[PDB]
Amino acid sequence: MLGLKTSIIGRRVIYFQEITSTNEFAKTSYLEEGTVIVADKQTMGHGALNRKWESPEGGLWLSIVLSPKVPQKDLPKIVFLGAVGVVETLKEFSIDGRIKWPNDVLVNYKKIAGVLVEGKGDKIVLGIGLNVNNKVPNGATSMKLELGSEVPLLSVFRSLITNLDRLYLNFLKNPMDILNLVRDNMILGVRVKISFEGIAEDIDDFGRLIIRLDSGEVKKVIYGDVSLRFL
Amino acid sequence: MLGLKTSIIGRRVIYFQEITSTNEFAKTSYLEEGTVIVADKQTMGHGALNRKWESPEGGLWLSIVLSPKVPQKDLPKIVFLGAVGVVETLKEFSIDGRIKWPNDVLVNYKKIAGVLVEGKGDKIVLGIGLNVNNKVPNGATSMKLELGSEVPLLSVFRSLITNLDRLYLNFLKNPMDILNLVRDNMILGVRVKSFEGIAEDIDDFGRLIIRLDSGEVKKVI
Ligand SMILES: Nc1ncnc2c1ncn2[C@@H]1O[C@H](COP(=O)(O)OC(=O)CCCC[C@@H]2SC[C@@H]3NC(=O)N[C@@H]32)[C@@H](O)[C@H]1O
Ligand SMILES: Nc1ncnc2c1ncn2[C@@H]1O[C@H](COP(=O)(O)OC(=O)CCCC[C@@H]2SC[C@@H]3NC(=O)N[C@@H]32)[C@@H](O)[C@H]1O
Repeated sequence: MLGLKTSIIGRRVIYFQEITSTNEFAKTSYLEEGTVIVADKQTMGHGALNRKWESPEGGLWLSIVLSPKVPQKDLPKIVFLGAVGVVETLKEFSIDGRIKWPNDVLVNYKKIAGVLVEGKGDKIVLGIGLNVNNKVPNGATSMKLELGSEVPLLSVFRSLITNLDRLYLNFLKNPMDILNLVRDNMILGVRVKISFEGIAEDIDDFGRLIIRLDSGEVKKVIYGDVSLRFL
Repeated sequence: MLGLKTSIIGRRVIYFQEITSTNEFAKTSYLEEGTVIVADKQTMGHGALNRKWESPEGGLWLSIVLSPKVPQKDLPKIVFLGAVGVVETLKEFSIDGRIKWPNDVLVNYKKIAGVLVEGKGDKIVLGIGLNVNNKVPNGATSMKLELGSEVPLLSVFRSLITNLDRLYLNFLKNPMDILNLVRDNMILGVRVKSFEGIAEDIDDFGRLIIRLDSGEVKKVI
């Protein structure tokens, strides 16, 4: 009844009034590629390292099952598909979303969304939590708060799925393209703390964050239990 | 993200851009009570016996998984829950649908929806096909044809699921209530057709009561 016209992402959608975690359900269940798991609320939503992810009603909490047929070396870029997809959707709603490497989306430095990719071989789960009309925790914001008015959750879902499908299809053919989209939508040229501090200069051809320390030393950061903080 | 507020029916919804048949998927897949299987189009949709159900894009094609804690004798009434749910939804959109025993809903005698119930173990699958904005076979009708404008498909889904959840919850407690709702919304007092006779009513088992010209009374199951 939804009438989705996407090629892969959104071929099937499993909606829940409530769930423990869409990422957990997606990882555990036998699901086909492109299936989207979405819930009004999560009782056990999480970020990396089992960090609690607040998932009240009003937000967009979903996961997508992917089976990317690309080199093992390109798989780490899936998180960027989620981040860029969220940014594009925010821009469609006239919200200035910017990427905080490697998985966060901010609006005026406040966290509006987070991306979490979990993979176990031939199966990758792309999880996205985006605050829309829900109340948010410390250091966060939502689409409603930035626009000053409520936004139809289904409209945001449709927009995001359409963007992700396009991004994913192109990723399968040209896995390097997503890096340019990340660069054009990420927060750069400012001081950050990885510990060590320096200027976040850019991301390289592997998606590593390039940081220039005061001494001039250049470090390349691989994401994998490494968050950054803005100064 | 759908924000459904129903108690059982619609707790979970599995949507497909395309599927063979929502009833077939519901029957062969393990699904919790209340799960709704819905698809934009069905390639092998079916009615009863071996009939095909035309399921092009634009219509509402869905199945609901039930596991009703009621006596065996009440199971034949599940089809009525679907038919009445459709009638109630149509009324919300200002369309007057009438039930043609035992599973059809007609508008000015043109078929707008059909219901198909199938049992698999202790799981009951309630299938409903309702023409909304899709092309329909000759003689049939759709919400779009009756209203003269494109009808928001999701709005029809929300309405129907809300009505079905209410009808089902009441059925679990008062399984006889659905019978009066059917009677007040079914086509009776007319001749029907193997034998012919007047469709007088439905009895307490949901059987169609027919009065033949000879005066004989037959009960159709
Ligand atoms: N609703 C919210 N909005 C903004 N920040 C939040 C938030 N809830 C928690 N946080 C903060 O964000 C941190 C988590 O950051 P991380 O970088 O590790 O992790 C993330 O940013 C990833 C979050 C992924 C969420 C989605 S919801 C759909 C799917 N199902 C799941 O169970 N997860 C995914 C927490 O430690 C909090 O400080
Ligand atoms: N779209 C349509 N609208 C009106 N009449 C139709 C139609 N498609 C076919 N018909 C006619 O209706 C007859 C079928 O009537 P019956 O009384 O046997 O059967 C029915 O009326 C039941 C139809 C149940 C359909 C739903 S769709 C969701 C679920 N998944 C399935 O595969 N099935 C269920 C056919 O033989 C046709 O003549």
